[PDB]
Amino acid sequence: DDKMDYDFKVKLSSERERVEDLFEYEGCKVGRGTYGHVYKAKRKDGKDDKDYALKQIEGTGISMSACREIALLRELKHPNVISLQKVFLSHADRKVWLLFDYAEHDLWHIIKFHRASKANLPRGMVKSLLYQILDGIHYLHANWVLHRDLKPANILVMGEGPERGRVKIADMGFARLFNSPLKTFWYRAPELLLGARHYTKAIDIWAIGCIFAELLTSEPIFHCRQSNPYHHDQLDRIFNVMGFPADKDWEDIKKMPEHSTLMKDFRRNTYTNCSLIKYMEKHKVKPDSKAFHLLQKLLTMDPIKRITSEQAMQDPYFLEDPLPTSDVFAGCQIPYPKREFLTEE
Amino acid sequence: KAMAGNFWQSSHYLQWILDKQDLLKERQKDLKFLSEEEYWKLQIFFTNVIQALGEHLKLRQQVIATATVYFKRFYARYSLKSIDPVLMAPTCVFLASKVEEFGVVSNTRLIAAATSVLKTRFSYAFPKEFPYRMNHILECEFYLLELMDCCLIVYHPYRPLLQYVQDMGQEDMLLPLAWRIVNDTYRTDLCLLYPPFMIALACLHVACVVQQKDARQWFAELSVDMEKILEIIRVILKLYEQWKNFDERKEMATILSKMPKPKPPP
Ligand SMILES: CNC(=O)c1ccc2cncc(-c3ccc4c(c3)CS(=O)(=O)N4C)c2n1
Repeated sequence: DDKMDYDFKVKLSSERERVEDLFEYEGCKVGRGTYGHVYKAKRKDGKDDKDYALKQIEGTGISMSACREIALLRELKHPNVISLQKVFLSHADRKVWLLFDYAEHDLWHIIKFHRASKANLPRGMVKSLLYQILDGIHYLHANWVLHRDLKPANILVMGEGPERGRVKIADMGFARLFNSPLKTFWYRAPELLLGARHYTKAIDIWAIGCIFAELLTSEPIFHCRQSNPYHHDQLDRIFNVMGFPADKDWEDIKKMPEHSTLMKDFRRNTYTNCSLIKYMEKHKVKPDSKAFHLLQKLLTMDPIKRITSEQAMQDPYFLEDPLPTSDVFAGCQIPYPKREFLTEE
Repeated sequence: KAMAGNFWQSSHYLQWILDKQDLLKERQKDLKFLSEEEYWKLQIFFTNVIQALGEHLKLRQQVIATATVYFKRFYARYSLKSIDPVLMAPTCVFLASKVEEFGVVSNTRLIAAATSVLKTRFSYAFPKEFPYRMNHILECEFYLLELMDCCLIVYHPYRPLLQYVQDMGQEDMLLPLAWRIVNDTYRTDLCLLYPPFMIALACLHVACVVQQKDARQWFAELSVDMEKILEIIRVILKLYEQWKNFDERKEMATILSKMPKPKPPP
């Protein structure tokens, strides 16, 4: 630029921290999605020997998505929510890099390890995971921050290191235009499928209910094969677990946009034998346990009758032996493998 | 609503409530070319530029305020020499808009708004048309974000003001005048020096004095450093004396020619 000060431009150029100079991450790509690219990284100017995560954001410039992610992570600080450590802006290629502490594990990979093995574990690990998840979402909700995309894959867990066995919530769905769902269906609340125009705290809590069922059974509770928000098969699967909701169960269901569609497609008679009690009984979970009664409150059909994260944390489940621990693994050896390195091509 | 209750652990509070003497020391660079009166006249002018940009684009007041603060924070650190503030002003509106979630400003709409606003509402200060293309805004955006240390969530006095007037029960009587007085505080450094809620109490105090409402016991029922509130009241009252004695339209051509200018390369 001619009308930008040359001395100001070269001084800032002399002083700028460039990501390629500071970290080693070549050939250490560990994630690739809509979000862009994620690399496991070590620091070159070696003050510490910690592993870090480097997110290069999809596209260029400052997207509204990128902007809200930066704006919010810049303020949010809590042990159960992933921390932004630094932000590198690369002017030449117009790419944005974010620095986080590295989490070796997550619930997708962890639960898939139990699925694999058991097909051929520490007490309070399920309880601890649930508590720390509820603590993390509570922090966000209290700051009027919704997640909007909560699933096992974005519930990370720290490997060996000083924060051993701590949950780190990540990939918060920052930027949905007009806070709208309409602009895997397994974790989505029945209101979303019936056409709800906006995301809510209650929608986040349903997803936690689904993750809790999944930690207990090693099975996605609303598993379902494979536009507008109405999805027939996903509703059928919910009704196979929960049963079909009565008027007394969900008074405002009439107010949903896809209620006429539901009535047209579904009959109460079909699901008369079904209930969460029987589903959990079939997956070897006791219905008179405090574990079950909390799950039942998280997976309530009517969103206004779903308990808050605050009250879930207050459940006497978390006062029953075994207690939650800060280290989910409770000092026991981590049997889960380290992450796998991906390619550029 | 995002981060509403977190001011006391926020990046605004911990990095962007500055010391007055520190602020005045970094300003002395630009006071080699401008007087203290002329520099303030500059600030008042560009606050009106950003308001005008916001109104054209149909942004709500809070988004405009955030863009206003982005501007102030930038020039609290760096010279007017650094980047042309004709370019910075729409860049701040543009970055601030992206912090919001309801609707997006496009590129051609921003450059259209910058062009049209300066030609129709500010041709007393600018003979030639807005010369910058979109990629200039985009280059400038990166510098803005970096040099604000990625601090994008700004707290403003409007939210506490709404809370206070409803506490009194004088929304019809006081709110429009007090909200207007809050708008005027952005013609000053107040947002760099005091938490938002203190600015709002001061603005509501002045609205009471102008409308002759007695809230001596309501204000007494608060727990707050009243010396600091009076400090802010004095700044508001001094601003209205400048306003009186400042003809923005007659003066800004001459002042904008005094502004130190970006050095180009060889
Ligand atoms: C979109 N990514 C992030 O926002 C992010 C931010 C900070 C991180 C710190 N540490 C680790 C990850 C990590 C790495 C890989 C990986 C996952 C997470 C989930 S996954 O899809 O199962 N997979 C292969 C991180 N991810």
